[PDB]
Amino acid sequence: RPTFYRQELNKTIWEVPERYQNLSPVGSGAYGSVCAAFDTKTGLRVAVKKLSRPFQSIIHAKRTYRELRLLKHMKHENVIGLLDVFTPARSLEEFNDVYLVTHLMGADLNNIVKCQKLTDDHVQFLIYQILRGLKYIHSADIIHRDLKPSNLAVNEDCELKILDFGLAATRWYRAPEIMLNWMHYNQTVDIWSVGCIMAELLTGRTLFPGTDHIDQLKLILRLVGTPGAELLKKISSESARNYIQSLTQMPKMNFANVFIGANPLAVDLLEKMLVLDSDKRITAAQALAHAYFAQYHDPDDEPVADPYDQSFESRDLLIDEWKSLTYDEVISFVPPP
Ligand SMILES: O=S(=O)(Nc1cccc(Oc2ccc(F)cc2)c1)N1CCC(NCc2ccccc2O)CC1
Ligand SMILES: CCCCCCCCO[C@H]1O[C@@H](CO)C(O)C(O)C1O
Repeated sequence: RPTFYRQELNKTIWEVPERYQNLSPVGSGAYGSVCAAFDTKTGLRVAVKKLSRPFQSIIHAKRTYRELRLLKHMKHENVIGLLDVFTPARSLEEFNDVYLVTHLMGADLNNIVKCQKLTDDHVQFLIYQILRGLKYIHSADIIHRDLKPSNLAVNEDCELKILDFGLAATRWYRAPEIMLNWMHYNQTVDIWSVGCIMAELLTGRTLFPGTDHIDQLKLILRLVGTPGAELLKKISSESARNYIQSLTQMPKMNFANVFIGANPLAVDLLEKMLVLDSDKRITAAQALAHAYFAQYHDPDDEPVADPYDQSFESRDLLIDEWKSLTYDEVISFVPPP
């Protein structure tokens, strides 16, 4: 058992193995607190996340276990995986804090764009990697559902890793079916997000700048058009159908016009991602074969994930059960090569 050392950072107490040195806050929110640290074992900077109050409630307890399970399963170059997980506690009885460790890339997509004007080749590489990671997570039946530039870690070689998936402004990249609260959705909500991100990288501006969700929904419908007979056919709720038609009264926008000077292939791909009907949206695996990624696509190097056991998701357990399951996972953790 490594020796730990305590430290107070921005009001929050951090107790970590001496292995991690020079803690530096990067990170704060409802998801927990995040610090950058120097992993002296490998010589590389890492990201350390201290979960808020992991076992405060059943919902907290379950999401603590969830994130631990998720990270322990992901092993892909475009997806954050678990480098280490630890707790200062020596027993289940004293177990109250959980720390997760992963790669620190250095910047997020917003930062990259802030400093550099992306070339079309940059766009293919960045989106290609997002889609490649997405094919992987989606294959394990996991959905990000909050894909956005701040959830995209990029290193100085513009290589990318998807961050904080399977856990959930955010709205700009959110799929319309979510903003409309239509129930039971699919993996392509992430594809819609990728479309909003890609458009942004091409035009340099937010595609659907809605002050609120309604304003934004009107902007979405204005661009991808009123729902056809086919889509309206799958919406049961009469109130839902009427309301959506009521939001598509803005003058129609032409898709090609919005993305003028961009690569023709880029625009075609954008059209296949920003489809109102999620059943007709291109999937990540399909997207990877699109001609826009000709220079990067390789079917022998775009793997899917090992079977992921998430039967715990349809389980309603007590705090102490969720806590014990989490503790067992912390103990059984074996670091990667
Ligand atoms: O600016 S960051 O503090 N940088 C960062 C960079 C790398 C890893 C990381 O979090 C970790 C750290 C260690 C782990 F093992 C897992 C995640 C955070 N961070 C803050 C949180 C943000 N995601 C919020 C978020 C959380 C849950 C659900 C939807 C969401 O959008 C993503 C970016
Ligand atoms: C109606 C236009 C604004 C909202 C667009 C939502 C488009 C959803 O599209 C799809 O959603 C899935 C559930 O998420 C389905 O199960 C569908 O049948 C479907 O068509």
